[PDB]
Amino acid sequence: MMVISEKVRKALNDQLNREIYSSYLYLSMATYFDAEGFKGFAHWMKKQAQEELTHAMKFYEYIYERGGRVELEAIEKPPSNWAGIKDAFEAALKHEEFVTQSIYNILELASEEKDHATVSFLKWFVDEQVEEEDQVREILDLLEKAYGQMSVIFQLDRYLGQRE
Amino acid sequence: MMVISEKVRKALNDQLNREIYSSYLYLSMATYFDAEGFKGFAHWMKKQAQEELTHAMKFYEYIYERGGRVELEAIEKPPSNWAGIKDAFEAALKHEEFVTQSIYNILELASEEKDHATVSFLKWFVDEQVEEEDQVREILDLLEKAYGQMSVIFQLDRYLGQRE
Amino acid sequence: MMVISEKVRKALNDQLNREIYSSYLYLSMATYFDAEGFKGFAHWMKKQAQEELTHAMKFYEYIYERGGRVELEAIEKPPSNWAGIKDAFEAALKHEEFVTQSIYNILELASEEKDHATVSFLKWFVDEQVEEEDQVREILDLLEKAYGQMSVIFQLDRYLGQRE
Amino acid sequence: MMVISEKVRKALNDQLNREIYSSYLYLSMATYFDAEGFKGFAHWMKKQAQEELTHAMKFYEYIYERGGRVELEAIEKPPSNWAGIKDAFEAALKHEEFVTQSIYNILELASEEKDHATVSFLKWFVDEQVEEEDQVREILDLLEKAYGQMSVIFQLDRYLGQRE
Ligand SMILES: [Fe+3]
Ligand SMILES: [Fe+3]
Ligand SMILES: [Fe+3]
Ligand SMILES: [Fe+3]
Ligand SMILES: [Fe+3]
Ligand SMILES: [Fe+3]
Ligand SMILES: [Fe+3]
Ligand SMILES: [Fe+3]
Ligand SMILES: [Mg+2]
Repeated sequence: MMVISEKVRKALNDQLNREIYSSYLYLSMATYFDAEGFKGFAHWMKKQAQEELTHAMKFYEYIYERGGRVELEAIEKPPSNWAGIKDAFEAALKHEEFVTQSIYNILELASEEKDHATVSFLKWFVDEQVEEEDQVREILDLLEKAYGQMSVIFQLDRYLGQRE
Repeated sequence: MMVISEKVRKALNDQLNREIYSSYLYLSMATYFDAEGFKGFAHWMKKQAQEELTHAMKFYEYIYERGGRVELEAIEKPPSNWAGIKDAFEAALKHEEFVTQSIYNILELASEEKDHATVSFLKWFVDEQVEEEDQVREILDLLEKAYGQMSVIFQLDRYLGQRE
Repeated sequence: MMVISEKVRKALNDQLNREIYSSYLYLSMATYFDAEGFKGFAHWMKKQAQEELTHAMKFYEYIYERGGRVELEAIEKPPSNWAGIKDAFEAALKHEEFVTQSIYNILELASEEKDHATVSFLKWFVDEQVEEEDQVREILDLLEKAYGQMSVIFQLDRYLGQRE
Repeated sequence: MMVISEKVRKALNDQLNREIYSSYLYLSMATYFDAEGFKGFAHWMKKQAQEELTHAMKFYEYIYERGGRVELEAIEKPPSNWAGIKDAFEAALKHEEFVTQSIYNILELASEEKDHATVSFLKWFVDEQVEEEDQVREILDLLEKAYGQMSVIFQLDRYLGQRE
């Protein structure tokens, strides 16, 4: 029997679908980088793509642990194109910043319902969102010091290309 | 873009400098124990002065992860002298309980601001302060039993001198 | 029983507090570099901050080995910002030149007191200073030849970030 | 052909005979401790007797490396008894302070003769003396805190008997 409220379980099932769209958007950003020929920026986006699926599946399993069930919704067609590589990472950071407020809302909800289990579970994601945002800001700060200079963008592309 | 409010960024930069003073105070307690010939008690204070610096850096790294920047403030001269070994450790405990409260104030503040990243971050330090206080209470407890019997005080000195 | 003069003890104690300020100042230059996005330069300053505490602790242990004791004085608030990478290191070297002069003065003093134990002890620091200055001009030299591109000031940052 | 002065050679030769007396004196303090039943203190003095012969042999080899030769003079009968453990070590340190002054005098002499080879050679002994004195005050310090019980003066004897 479901020991999570339907309201809270909807909030988790939504953020779940939100993390899948997160992976999808990133995969799409890989299509952008691959098209412009930065195979290393593309490699990074694909790796973030599958990291988001591991986020999705943490919500998947917690929902069933508390006796819920997941309904996968439709996935919106994500953007296909950005200005510079700086613009895509700005869209990345904005999306990440939107994802962390999505999670704060689920947190604040469960806090009102005194569902301490969901309140606790959700803290891994509060910490990982600090890392995910910071990952992106560091990249943007280096982009803006490349200042177009492409010997440096090569050094970035080759580098991000080495993420495991 | 700083994603922490300046009010909480100031509280953490304060708590950083406060962790540095802890390090400084403890090394001063080591100057005392060394002047009094207890080189193993002094080893403990030099080891714990080191621990405090790692605490300071945990705030350092966190402030920059949230778009902040650290400004180091002046460090008040700590005391040079205590009554005896019991008095010095009692000063240490009363100082760690003050640190614990000081951390509580930043958590109660971040909570009011719905800044859940900082509330989660400070979990590590509340758990850590539990052990810091207990480390010191444990030691005080065996000095009372010692009641001067420098066969026990000696063997304690010789054993707290193998802290890693 | 103390076998250094009180003039020489004080000079060693002042030097210990100067080495500790140095540690603080270097950590302060890391708070600059981290704010400006050069995690490698920040890594180098942080590693330099640790080194200066091992210099402080070498004046520590020597004072006690001569029957003396260490008083820890207050740490002045250090500068928190500089005009550029070059400018921060120019401040770094101007400081290092000031410590080597400071050490010189307390060498010439122990000489006059025909305290040969302390003259011999300070040889190590006369040697370490020669390196610590030269290490910093090598960096100013590669920075006067870097004159602008992030392509060199990156490969430099990245490599200075490998200081063990 | 001899390249030290005869004033400096004699001073080194007198010092060699003083290091040898030291070896004898320390062996004599072991004959006290062994009579009084403290085989560990006796072990420490015996190991110290060997060490002083390695100091004697360092003035030996240096004299021949400068074209000189060593005359062995007569060894004065040393004291054979003391008022207590504390008192014997107080005599030990009073002696060590006398050798470090003796060495100082022949350093200040080689300086005046601008014999820099011998000034540099004596650095090692200025360093070793700082340790040999400090090692003995550490023992007087643990003996002023031992003030009576064989329970501490045993665990001390036993451990000093582990000197390699
Ligand atoms: Fe995610
Ligand atoms: Fe993410
Ligand atoms: Fe702490
Ligand atoms: Fe602490
Ligand atoms: Fe230094
Ligand atoms: Fe330095
Ligand atoms: Fe000797
Ligand atoms: Fe000796
Ligand atoms: Mg601890």
